[PDB]
Amino acid sequence: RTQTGNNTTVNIIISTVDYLLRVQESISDFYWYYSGKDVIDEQGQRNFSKAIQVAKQVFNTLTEYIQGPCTGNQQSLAHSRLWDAVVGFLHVFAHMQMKLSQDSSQIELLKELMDLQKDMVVMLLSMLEGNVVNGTIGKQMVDMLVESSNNVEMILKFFDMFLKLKDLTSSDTFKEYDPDGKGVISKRDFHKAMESHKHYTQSETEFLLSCAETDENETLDYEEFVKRFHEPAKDIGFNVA
Amino acid sequence: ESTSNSKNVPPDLSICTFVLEQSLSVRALQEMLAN
Repeated sequence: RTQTGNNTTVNIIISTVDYLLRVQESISDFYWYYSGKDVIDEQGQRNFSKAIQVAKQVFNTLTEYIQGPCTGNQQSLAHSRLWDAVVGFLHVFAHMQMKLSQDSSQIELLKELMDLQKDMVVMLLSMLEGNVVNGTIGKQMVDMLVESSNNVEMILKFFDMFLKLKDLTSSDTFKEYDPDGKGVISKRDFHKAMESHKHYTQSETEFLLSCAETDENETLDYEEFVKRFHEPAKDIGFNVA
Repeated sequence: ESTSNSKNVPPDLSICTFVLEQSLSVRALQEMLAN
């Protein structure tokens, strides 16, 4: 942060924050270029993966700067422009998570994105280290959440709507529709299970049907569906909680 | 409208006041225009 002995001082922490802000803008522009397009090409997936790796490394470096209650670094980040980058990443996550989940070919990209979100939330939790009750850093993060309220709402809905799936499929009410042990439930029986649970509304019903890929027999494997979606939710959503 | 001669000639700022309604990014604005 501050080289005391040297005549001239360079703020490596602020430089790292600036690079994070530039990478966030690049990722947002790439997302906007793929906003209209329904399917992401393989080269675009590779570019997303490389950018996510770079952002993850920068997030880890920033977390390591401020862990071990380094109060000076915490204040530097608080007064820097890290909040704008976090807001941008929140929008990117909230929209990209909805977009990628519908198609079954970007599951690896979805996992990378959710890992990046996990590291961002770990950085925020490290930011909150040492905060007293009614602390200024906590107030600033509440302000950031209010600024990014819509993206936070959509992320929370995503986690809710992919975490209730395990309880739904473990309920016996779901088991009467597929009493046998094959587990390959038809799409229509899936649809009646949706409304028998009564927690899953019509929008949730249609979105999970869209995000569930089925064979020509109109029968989906709930086991592969849940092991694909629920476990990552249980991993990342813990940091948000 | 001249503002440097405020002492001699009063400026008329009622027609000079503007309101900043929306600020959008270039790509978001392009998508909105496409819509």
